Amino acid sequence: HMRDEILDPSNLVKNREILYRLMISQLMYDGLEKFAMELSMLVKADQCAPSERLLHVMIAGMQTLS
Amino acid sequence: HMRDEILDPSNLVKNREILYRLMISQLMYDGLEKFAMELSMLVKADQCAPSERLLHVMIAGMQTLS
Ligand code: NA
Ligand code: NA
Ligand code: NA
Ligand code: NA
Ligand code: NA
Ligand code: NA
Ligand code: NA
Ligand code: NA
Repeated sequence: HMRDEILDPSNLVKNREILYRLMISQLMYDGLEKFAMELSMLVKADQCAPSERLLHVMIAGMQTLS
Repeated sequence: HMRDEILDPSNLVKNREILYRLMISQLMYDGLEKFAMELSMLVKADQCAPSERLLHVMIAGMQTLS
């Protein structure tokens, strides 16, 4: 489950896989199904559920980096 | 410039606009130009430059939220 995912900041390959799943989940949540499915097929992503987790992660991340 | 953007966590509409620009920039950086341009046209996004800022924001955000 995406909710239980614990990051290793040094595994850039795994982190890019996680980012694309978060992007597919965000697109699904916002109703852009065809776009989300086309992206999933191109990057061979694992199954994603609709979620706006990426929006909340972005808000926390930008604050931490500022 | 995306590099100078300062967040208001309470402006969810502006934050979703920022997220989609970060997503378009990430897709461009990773070489997925057609996908990035189709997304930009659907959401009427402001001009984006290729950048992997979203990946670094995600890594910081997930750590802060954990
Ligand atoms: Na990781
Ligand atoms: Na690892
Ligand atoms: Na949203
Ligand atoms: Na998400
Ligand atoms: Na803002
Ligand atoms: Na504001
Ligand atoms: Na990247
Ligand atoms: Na980006």
